[PDB]
Amino acid sequence: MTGAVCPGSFDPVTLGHVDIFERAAAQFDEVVVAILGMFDLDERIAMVKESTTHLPNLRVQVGHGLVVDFVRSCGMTAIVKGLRTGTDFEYELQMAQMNKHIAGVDTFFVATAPRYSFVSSSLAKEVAMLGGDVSELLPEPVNRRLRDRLN
Amino acid sequence: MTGAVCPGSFDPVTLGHVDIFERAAAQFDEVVVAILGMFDLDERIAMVKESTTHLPNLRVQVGHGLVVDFVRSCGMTAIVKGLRTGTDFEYELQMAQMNKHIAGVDTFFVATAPRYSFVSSSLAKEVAMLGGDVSELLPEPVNRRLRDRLN
Amino acid sequence: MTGAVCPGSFDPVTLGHVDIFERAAAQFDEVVVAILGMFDLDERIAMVKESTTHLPNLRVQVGHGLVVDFVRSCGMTAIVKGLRTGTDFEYELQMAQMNKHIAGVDTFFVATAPRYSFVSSSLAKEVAMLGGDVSELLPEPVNRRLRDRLN
Amino acid sequence: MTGAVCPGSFDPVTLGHVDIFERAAAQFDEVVVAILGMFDLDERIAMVKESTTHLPNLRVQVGHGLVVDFVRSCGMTAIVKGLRTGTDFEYELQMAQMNKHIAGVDTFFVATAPRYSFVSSSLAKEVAMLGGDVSELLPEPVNRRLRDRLN
Amino acid sequence: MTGAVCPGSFDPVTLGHVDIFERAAAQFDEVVVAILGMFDLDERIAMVKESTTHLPNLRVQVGHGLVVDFVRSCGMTAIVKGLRTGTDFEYELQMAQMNKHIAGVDTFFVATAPRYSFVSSSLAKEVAMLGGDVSELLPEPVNRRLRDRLN
Amino acid sequence: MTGAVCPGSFDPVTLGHVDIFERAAAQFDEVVVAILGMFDLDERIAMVKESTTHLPNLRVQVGHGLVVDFVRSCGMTAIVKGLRTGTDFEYELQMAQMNKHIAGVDTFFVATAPRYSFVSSSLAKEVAMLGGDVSELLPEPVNRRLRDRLN
Ligand SMILES: O=C(O)c1ccccc1C(=O)c1ccc(C(=O)O)c([N+](=O)[O-])c1
Ligand SMILES: O=C(O)c1ccccc1C(=O)c1ccc(C(=O)O)c([N+](=O)[O-])c1
Ligand SMILES: O=C(O)c1ccccc1C(=O)c1ccc(C(=O)O)c([N+](=O)[O-])c1
Ligand SMILES: O=C(O)c1ccccc1C(=O)c1ccc(C(=O)O)c([N+](=O)[O-])c1
Ligand SMILES: O=C(O)c1ccccc1C(=O)c1ccc(C(=O)O)c([N+](=O)[O-])c1
Ligand SMILES: O=C(O)c1ccccc1C(=O)c1ccc(C(=O)O)c([N+](=O)[O-])c1
Repeated sequence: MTGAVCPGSFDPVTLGHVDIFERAAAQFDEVVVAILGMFDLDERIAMVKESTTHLPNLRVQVGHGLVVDFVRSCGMTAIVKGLRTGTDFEYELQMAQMNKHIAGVDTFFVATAPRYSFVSSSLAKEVAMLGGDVSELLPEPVNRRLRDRLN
Repeated sequence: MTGAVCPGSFDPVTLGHVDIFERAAAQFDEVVVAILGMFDLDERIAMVKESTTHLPNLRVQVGHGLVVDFVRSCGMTAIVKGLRTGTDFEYELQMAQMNKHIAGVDTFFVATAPRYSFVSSSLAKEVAMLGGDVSELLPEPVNRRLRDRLN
Repeated sequence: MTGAVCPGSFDPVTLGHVDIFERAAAQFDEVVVAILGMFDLDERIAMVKESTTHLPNLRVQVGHGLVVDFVRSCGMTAIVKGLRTGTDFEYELQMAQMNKHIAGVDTFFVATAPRYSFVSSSLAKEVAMLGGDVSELLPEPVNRRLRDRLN
Repeated sequence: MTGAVCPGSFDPVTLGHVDIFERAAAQFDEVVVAILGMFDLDERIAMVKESTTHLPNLRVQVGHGLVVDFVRSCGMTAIVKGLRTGTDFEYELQMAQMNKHIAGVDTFFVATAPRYSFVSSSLAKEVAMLGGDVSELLPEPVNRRLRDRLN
Repeated sequence: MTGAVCPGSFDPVTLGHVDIFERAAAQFDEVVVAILGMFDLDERIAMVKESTTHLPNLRVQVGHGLVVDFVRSCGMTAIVKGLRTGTDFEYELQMAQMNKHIAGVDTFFVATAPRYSFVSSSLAKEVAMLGGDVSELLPEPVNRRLRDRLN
Repeated sequence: MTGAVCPGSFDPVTLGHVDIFERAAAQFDEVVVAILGMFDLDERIAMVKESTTHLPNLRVQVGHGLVVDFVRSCGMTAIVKGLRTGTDFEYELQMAQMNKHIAGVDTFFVATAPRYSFVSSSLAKEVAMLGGDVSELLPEPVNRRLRDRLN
């Protein structure tokens, strides 16, 4: 009866994201990854799906419009997202307060695992496009598609 | 089957704390407030209890030793605490990472309601001891005991 | 003989902005709101004017070029702006130091009211464009024009 | 008719503090330095007085109890203080919001001059006690008393 | 046998940048300024060169691709860059951790001199384009080219 | 001819500290660990020594008085320390600027390895005293003495 939505662009999903999914899935009856660029929509979904097969209570959905409308429509009960820094917290803070104001929807933040603290979709992509190896920071389903898109 | 522990000294509990309790209680099957100074242990418990009677799935317990041992002993599944600022986040971040490392216990943070952003037990107490009125920032059960302790 | 300039794009002005105007107007003989996008220039001015009729010592002006040149030309004596977060402070800090260096013009910062901490023109607009209700965060003169522009 | 209180322990006053006093005195009809340890009360007052003789609209007073009660009793209209960092801002933010809540008293912050950014009474004292020369960071009236107290 | 690379766009180089170069050159056998817009490549190089003639162990090079590949190719041993704020630190932190992960290359940060804390290439340019005088914040070789480009 | 001092209380030294020592030793001809409580002086030295035998150009010394006097007396050329967060940076920033002002001594900061980001002597000790296992966060020479001191 509890449910969390983990929203993001996931372009592509990273091992930091999967860590958040696993931790959300352990505390909520259901988790919905809402995908809201380098990869098109279908690629993003497949990469998330392929990376979370070990999470039976998690489902992946494409989202549109406000996250809070997605949460309330799904009958979900909260938003969960990962935080790395105090500056992450301050921007996500404003968004969470706003979401609470407009829809009554709450947001729970989880601290990133230390080993993924410096990993983001954006930085991974910029490094990859310049010839660096980020394969230890991404799930293999992403690594596969990444190599192909840069081959 | 889900359970969150909200730990703190609660000396005294504030309306910011109660806001966190209510939001935890809405997402978890059970919430345990763990009380770990101006008020003695018994006063703190009573004040928390008196302020949370509208929360049927919440219980108040005195705690001792590491929070993570309390969580695992209670068969609880997570720690929940409130955050006001980016500097709060960085100190609580270190603690959460440490707790995750030593016990595998996860921590979910919730952004304070905007109207309670500047309220803390410490600041409330210092202002109260100097003759200021913080009654709109504390539950009435606390206000009652506070007036008595300063009368 | 004292005068503060409150500069910004005010696109649109928010209740957080009006709170700053009121607090500036209480401490300075004169306040000049300098307007420096969703709404054109004329709309922005009218919205500010319509929202500050209760402030007799405040005037609204369109500005061009550096804020400090506007301040010195108006014979004003300081810049006043609102701050919500430590990350706001660091960017505005650099600007204030720069303005002090180049023109000798000082900047006074005021902490946002807690209830408007998460409100900004940008976030209000993004939420509004996606169908969310931000009417409690904006003056009615803005709400009127906003509904019209989204109707 | 405008008036600012600049409160602090001023133990001892630094050139960063005097910079704030000068900037407050330029924008307000009156400035009251409220002194609220290494130096006793009388030394602190004299050092502030001796360092601000070039500020005719500034007076120095010993304060007791809440700053906001001092402000309202003096018929003053605002608190002014200096800020160096984003972490300064977050602690002073909580205090300013609290002061606004309890007494309606507003706080204006001013960014430190870059050359005094790293100067505080505490750090100056610790360095001085260990044999370092901080004379370029303090007014001469303080330097005089400091040498004597360490001779 | 020690060597530091100081990378950046240097568009244009500022006195804050030169301060970093001087401090790097004092601790490392060799310093390589790697230039990676208002000024074209050739102008940027000349401005850096013209501003560092007093630094015999420093050389200026145009760079391409990842900074860490430049470092390893030059047989250099570290990256050095200046930091002004805690928010600078958090973004540069992520980059440094990433660079360490992908290439084993370390990054040493140096705190800006207080008098250049508010100076950046970007802010200097925006102020200059609007008619402000930033000549005390830039080397004369830059000031010369700047006046010409705005004349 | 280059030399860095890594100062601290090292009570006890952690694997985060050793990571900093190794990275300093790779860039400087010589590294001096300056030890400036749970463990007495002799224990601290031995623990540092025992944990750095793989670093031939590093020596351990007890220090007294200002770090900058130690640096200049040793004919060393810089201070090196580790940073974990933006709030670490702001406090260490003030100290570095002060040290630069009083002695001309520069400070180079290094970002902690991600896996040791949450580790500090203080937090390790508090967790250890409460029965938690921090052995993966400390060198074995420290773990040995720690077990003994808690047995
Ligand atoms: O969609 C919203 O709810 C929303 C609300 C206020 C302001 C902007 C937005 C967005 O456009 C948005 C888009 C994607 C994401 C995401 O990460 O998928 C998020 N997000 O905050 O998580 C937000
Ligand atoms: O007890 C611990 O778990 C712990 C772990 C590492 C370091 C210090 C401690 C504490 O002494 C502590 C005491 C009270 C609280 C609380 O707020 O009740 C918390 N707390 O972090 O929530 C922590
Ligand atoms: O105009 C300046 O003074 C200035 C100076 C240095 C760098 C950029 C600028 C701007 O383009 C600017 C534009 C609008 C505003 C505003 O908010 O209206 C502000 N502002 O900082 O307040 C600044
Ligand atoms: O006195 C108060 O107003 C107050 C209010 C809430 C919490 C603590 C206090 C203090 O004990 C205090 C003492 C000295 C100063 C100062 O710097 O002189 C300040 N101060 O914040 O400026 C505050
Ligand atoms: O080039 C990289 O190494 C790199 C790595 C990861 C992500 C982005 C990049 C960049 O595009 C980049 C470009 C210029 C600079 C610079 O300032 O010259 C830097 N820089 O971080 O210093 C980085
Ligand atoms: O000793 C100084 O240089 C100093 C200067 C200004 C203010 C305080 C101090 C200290 O008491 C101090 C003590 C130990 C350490 C350390 O960590 O060993 C450091 N430290 O900053 O590294 C500083």
